[PDB]
Amino acid sequence: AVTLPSHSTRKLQTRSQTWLESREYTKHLIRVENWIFRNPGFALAAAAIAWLLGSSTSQKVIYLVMILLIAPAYS
Amino acid sequence: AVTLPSHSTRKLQTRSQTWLESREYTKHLIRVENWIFRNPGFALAAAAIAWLLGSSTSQKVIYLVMILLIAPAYS
Amino acid sequence: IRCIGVSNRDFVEGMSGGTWVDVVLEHGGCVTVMAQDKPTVDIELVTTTVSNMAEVRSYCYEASISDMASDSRCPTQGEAYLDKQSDTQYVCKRTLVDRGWGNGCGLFGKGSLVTCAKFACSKKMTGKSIQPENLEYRIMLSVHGSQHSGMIVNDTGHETDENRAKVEITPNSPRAEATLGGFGSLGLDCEPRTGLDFSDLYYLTMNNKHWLVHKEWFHDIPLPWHAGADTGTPHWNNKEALVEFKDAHAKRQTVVVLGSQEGAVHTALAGALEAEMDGAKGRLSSGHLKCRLKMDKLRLKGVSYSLCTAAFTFTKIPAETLHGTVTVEVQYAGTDGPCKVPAQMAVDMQTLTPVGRLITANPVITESTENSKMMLELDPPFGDSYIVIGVGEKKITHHWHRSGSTIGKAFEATVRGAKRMAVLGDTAWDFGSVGGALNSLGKGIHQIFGAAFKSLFGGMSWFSQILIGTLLMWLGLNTKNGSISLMCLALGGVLIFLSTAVSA
Amino acid sequence: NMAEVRSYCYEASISDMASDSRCPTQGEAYLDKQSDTQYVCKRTLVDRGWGNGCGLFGKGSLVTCAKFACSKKMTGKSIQPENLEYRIMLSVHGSQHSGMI
Amino acid sequence: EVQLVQSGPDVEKPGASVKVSCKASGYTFTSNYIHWVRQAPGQGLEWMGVINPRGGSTASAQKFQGRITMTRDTSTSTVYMELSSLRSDDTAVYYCARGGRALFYDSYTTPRDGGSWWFDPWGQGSLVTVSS
Amino acid sequence: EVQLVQSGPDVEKPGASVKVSCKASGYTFTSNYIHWVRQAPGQGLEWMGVINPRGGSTASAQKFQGRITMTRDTSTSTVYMELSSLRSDDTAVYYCARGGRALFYDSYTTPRDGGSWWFDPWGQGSLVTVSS
Amino acid sequence: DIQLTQSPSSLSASVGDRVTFTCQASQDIRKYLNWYQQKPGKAPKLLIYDASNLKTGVPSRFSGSGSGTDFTFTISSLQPEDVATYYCQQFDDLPITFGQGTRLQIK
Amino acid sequence: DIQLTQSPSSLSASVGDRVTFTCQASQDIRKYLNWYQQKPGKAPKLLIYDASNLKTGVPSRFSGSGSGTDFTFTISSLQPEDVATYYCQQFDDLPITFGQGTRLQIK
Ligand SMILES: *[C@@H]1O[C@H](CO)[C@@H](O)[C@H](O)[C@H]1NC(C)=O
Repeated sequence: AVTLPSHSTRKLQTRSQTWLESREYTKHLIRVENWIFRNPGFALAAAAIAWLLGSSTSQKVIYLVMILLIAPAYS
Repeated sequence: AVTLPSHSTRKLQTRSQTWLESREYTKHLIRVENWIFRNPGFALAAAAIAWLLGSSTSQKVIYLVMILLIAPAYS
Repeated sequence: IRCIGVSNRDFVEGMSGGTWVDVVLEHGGCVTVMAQDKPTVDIELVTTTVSNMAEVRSYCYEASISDMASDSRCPTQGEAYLDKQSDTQYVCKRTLVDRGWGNGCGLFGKGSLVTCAKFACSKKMTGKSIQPENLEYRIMLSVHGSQHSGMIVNDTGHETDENRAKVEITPNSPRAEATLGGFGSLGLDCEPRTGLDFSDLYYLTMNNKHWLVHKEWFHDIPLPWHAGADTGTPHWNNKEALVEFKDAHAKRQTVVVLGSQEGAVHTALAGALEAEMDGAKGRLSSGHLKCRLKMDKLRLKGVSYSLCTAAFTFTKIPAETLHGTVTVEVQYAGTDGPCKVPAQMAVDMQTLTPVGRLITANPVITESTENSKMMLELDPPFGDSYIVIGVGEKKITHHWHRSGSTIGKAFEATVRGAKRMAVLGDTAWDFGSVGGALNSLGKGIHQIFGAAFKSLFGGMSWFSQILIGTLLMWLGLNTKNGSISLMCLALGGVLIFLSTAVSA
Repeated sequence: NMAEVRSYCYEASISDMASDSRCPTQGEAYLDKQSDTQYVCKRTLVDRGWGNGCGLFGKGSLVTCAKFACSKKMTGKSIQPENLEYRIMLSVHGSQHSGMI
Repeated sequence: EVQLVQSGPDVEKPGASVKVSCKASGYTFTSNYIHWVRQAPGQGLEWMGVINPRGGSTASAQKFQGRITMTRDTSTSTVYMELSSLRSDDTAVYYCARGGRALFYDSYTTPRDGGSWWFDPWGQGSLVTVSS
Repeated sequence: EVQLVQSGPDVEKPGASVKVSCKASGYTFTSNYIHWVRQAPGQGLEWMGVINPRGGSTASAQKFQGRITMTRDTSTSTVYMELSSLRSDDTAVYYCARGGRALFYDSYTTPRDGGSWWFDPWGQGSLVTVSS
Repeated sequence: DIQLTQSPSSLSASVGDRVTFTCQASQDIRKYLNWYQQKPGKAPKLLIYDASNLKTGVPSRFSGSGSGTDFTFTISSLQPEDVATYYCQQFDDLPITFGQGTRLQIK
Repeated sequence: DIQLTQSPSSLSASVGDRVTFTCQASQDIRKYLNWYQQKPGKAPKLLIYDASNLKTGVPSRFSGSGSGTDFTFTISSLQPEDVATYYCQQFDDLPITFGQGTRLQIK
């Protein structure tokens, strides 16, 4: 029973304050930070991964974001 | 009340079958597919984005995965 | 009146000749229109209401299981039947299980059985639908001048009174001339359609808690469906994600229900807007719209009125608003009748040098009674002020000193306009509304461009749009041929400004 | 033997709510209710205007809160590698037609 | 019809606590500040305190600080007064009354008043006696 | 002539199921929503449910959810009502009636009604008693 | 869900009198209201559809009115065939309810 | 606070007489003054809000006036239902006090 649709993906950009934004516009940050605080070495894992893609010294951090941002949620 | 920790990020690789794997090893796929079926034009959005990064014709699809895989969950 | 201390208010004028003041009506703020004639007017959107909602598919998140069933079968005799499965009130799944010796089944190896149980449930999610028709807008508006302490508190008689008025708007009857006996007609005609982009919006009531949801999200939720249904035992649809089947290492499969996911749908509801009294009458909070407002017929009621020479006295310490203006409530007895009263300001007198923004034009007093309280406001220039009230020698004056610089005014105005530019998108245009060429040009350019921005960058989240803007910046420095890298800078800055939204 | 470490409550109930408004400038809300911990309270800056008391006006403050009664505790006990117990059964072949637990 | 009603007269122990109820009728219960006022049999009236039916806001005078508690009950539209640590002066009659523009949660008297300032539903009076 | 007719009165066991027939006359059977309405001997009328003679569409109220079934019979132009798990309140008289613009398959009441909304063929009333 | 009070509970009058019954519902029933009269052991009598409309064959002795939430039926002149229990009932939102009744008696 | 004297202490008059009560407070109470009359064992009688305003249902037999610090109530014509203890009380600054009383008697 995955209650899949996090409705924020269907925000109403309307003047009155929405349902639970108060914690929402921090919840994904606390998500990723909690997950990485629990799985630290995955940091240098992602590092060795990204440093091997892009080969730009500028897309490298982009693939770092890639990996560190697939890991938390879809896991 | 974000029940943040999807425990699969702390799997027990043990012989007996875990809690809800039956739907779990398909739930993220149905996640992304549902989300994109609801927000189609984001496809070519991600396309124009990625085709402008990497500049490899091989990292391009990698950034396509990047975008199409940040969009569903963290939204 | 009615729009003071309600910051996110605005003031809009109209270049006189052809009253054409199309305001962007706000259910989360007020808007005051002024004119050299035509007593200054306010408008504030009280509530938004929906009359008729249709009962589209419902959801169940609290289920219960009972009378379980397994129906084992030998490794080779077909696979399990379990006449229980015959009914749909039961949910069943078929699983290959180990079947050995000392287990019956003279053969052995992989056999099969169908575990299942009854699916009884509670706490339905009534996800009704609404349509752009038989919805209902309800606003109230108020002209300035009289009515000490306007103050919605006793609004009941104030719509019966002259200074306030209550207006209902339907997509069937868009026009409404807000008529104020002695004041005017306040012609209004709005767009009861393009307010909240309806027809993609569902009214979900779960635990007598209501809200609005983008129907796409509502279609995408994987819980059991009532699916359209009416009375009769609810034949729930998909019936599977809720319950969870589990066998032993090889054998003896059972089922768990996974309880209720009420808080789960809450945390998944991270974008909806809550809504209240629902009855057959469902009310909801803010939602904007487009209202063509015409000063066809507004008489100022007392331009001929004399300036009765009683001494006027402040009562409350006229503090100012974020919009820089300042409201004062001045009481006086001493004279009688439907008085006109002076109210100007200066930097020096022996001139009285009437300077500055006069908001509450033609301030009117009603009757002979004692120290009537005469609420009103004015707006001073960027420096020290001398607000002057009464008439001459037995007048009353007062320091202000706005302390808000002219370039500062442009700062506040442009950041306000930019926040409008963001949240109202296209509708932020025609806000200051004359039918000028470049106005329709801005409307159209935002129409096509921002519609493409929608369809391309579909519902980009907080974090998403954040990092997208960041990498667009990083690329806006990298690429050659500024023509397109400047377009990277442009879209990235658009995204980052969108992330500077009301959230802060 | 399992030891009774922290429990959890997921089914709560609220009652006897309380707001305790305060003027834009007189400090901020006290609400003697907040004194107790059986009540949960949070302090919020609210608008306070004219015709609202409070001869001043602007942003005032009040502390909304209510009693936190709850049910359906989650007994999350602890266990340790000692005073746990394994129990096996074993069987030699040969005799015993239809061994069969 | 706007009208208040008290509980019956009561007799208590010195040092005990007495709770008198006040039920409203004819109006929206969340729109009138409930004022409690004491009256000794031979003495005049002295205002005890005020509560708001909404949000359970409270205040009183120092003559009762530490003994008086005042609570709401939104369901049946009632307000409950407890006097604690009863004392020989407490033998009196107490009155509850609806009052003015009860907008949020307070006394709020710098703004206007009157129009039955607190005098439409003065009810019947709660006679309390404190002895053995 | 437009007219409905019920079956004879019947007596059943508590917890049994009773089926009452309703035959139509004088009109095209597929053009009138059949409404069933109960009436206890001393009580008033309370609408039970509705069926469409065409397509066998059905609906009712929660006072009968899980016990009431309503079926069509296009041949003889009849509608059959079953009450299941009979209960002491069921001793009543039930009425069947033709209704309004039965276009497809529903109640369909946001559009118009009346003109014998459901009142031309109220038939005769089916008396049912539930006991031993 | 559509509580509808039908006043009075009972009445008794002489022949040739006008009588009126009221029914107010807690809901908005703009025009979806209807009126019957039934004897014991009878199918009810053709009275009123849409709370304002006489049916064919009904005597003009009866009339119905009312717009928003409360509605008035009226017998112009009482007659011996008017002994019955009168009922008013709404048509909308479909928990269809009726009134408990208004009973008559000749003097 | 707020010390408010209510004069006289008592009075007694015949039916049909005018009577006036004074109350002066030590403070400025511009218009926040009110007036009651109460029997023993009664809820008091609707007299006066804002020291100048008659309430609905109150007989015009009563009137109230006064602006700055001292205020006058008046019964135009005495009547048997006027036996009570009359009270004046302020509304401002919130140590709300009342007068000790003005008592009546018919002759
Ligand atoms: C209160 O109501 C009166 C009418 O009874 C009206 O004159 C006055 O303006 C109202 N005051 C407020 C603050 O609404």
